[PDB]
Amino acid sequence: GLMQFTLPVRLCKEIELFHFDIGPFENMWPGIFVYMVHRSCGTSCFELEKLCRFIMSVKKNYRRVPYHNWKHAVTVAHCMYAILQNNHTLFTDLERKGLLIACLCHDLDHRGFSNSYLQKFDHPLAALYSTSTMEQHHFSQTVSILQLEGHNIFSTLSSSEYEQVLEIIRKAIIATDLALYFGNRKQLEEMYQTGSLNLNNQSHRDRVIGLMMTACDLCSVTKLWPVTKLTANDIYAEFWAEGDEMKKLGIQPIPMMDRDKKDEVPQGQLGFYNAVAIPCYTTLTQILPPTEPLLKACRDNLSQWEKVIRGEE
Ligand SMILES: O=C1CCN(c2cccc(F)n2)CC1
Ligand SMILES: [Mg+2]
Ligand SMILES: [Zn+2]
Repeated sequence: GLMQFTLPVRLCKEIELFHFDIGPFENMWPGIFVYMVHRSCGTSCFELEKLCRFIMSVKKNYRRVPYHNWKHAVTVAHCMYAILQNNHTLFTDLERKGLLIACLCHDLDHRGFSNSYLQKFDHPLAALYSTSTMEQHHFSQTVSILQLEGHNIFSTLSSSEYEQVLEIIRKAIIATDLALYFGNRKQLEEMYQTGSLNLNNQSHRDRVIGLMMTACDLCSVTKLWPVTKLTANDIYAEFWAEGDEMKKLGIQPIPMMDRDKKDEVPQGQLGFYNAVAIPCYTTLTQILPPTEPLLKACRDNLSQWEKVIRGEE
């Protein structure tokens, strides 16, 4: 019980900042995650032996894809850590427990392909799960790992608390389906403005947790520019592979996924920042004022992409 994780001084300090990059040393990522659980939840939230076995089984079930990989999982969990630590009193003990685990698990067994590609391929997962195809799969994989012998990190929870945390995790992972983000944020925008937003209303909390999940999932756009720019390469490496596989099915891919149209990427990023990222962090900042640094960092990166177009880099 008296065993803390301690990070080197630079990491101890920078891990608290929204724009923290977890670095290229894969062997430090489990420790970084446990550190965040301990400060965010408590040294008592999970049996360390069970947590460590859970983390390593989750790691093993992420694939060697350019972007939707183990580093993404830990990166998304860290953004959630930063949101939770800057909003100390707004979240229940169960929520803090559930949401870091949800973020670590949210892309389990990702193959580097969109729901659209699974559907056009006629992948079996598309038959099993007609909407949020990969996200239902990710939740399924999370449940499977929790049910491995010695992997049930929620064992000390009562039966009702166990049902509540699995429900928090299921909704959180489904919410990472970007197709669902647009309507979720629209409803949150309406509720904030008409003043009807009520954090004691479970359906309202669900919506707010959904937006937090989108914010954490997209957090590549809230890093310092050199991290954002280098991460963009990894995201486009997957999209360009999917575009190649679309062409193999005899379907012209959307320009975003066509490696023949690399020139259009800067303009595609503006659309994304304007249509998705900025609105996401804006609505999040309205509901949770201390998440403003995410919106400010996102705005800084929008300005960097505008400079790429203007040939200034
Ligand atoms: O339109 C799109 C632009 C590229 N996309 C993302 C998604 C997260 C982060 C980031 F830099 N880009 C997804 C689709
Ligand atoms: Mg996903
Ligand atoms: Zn993700």
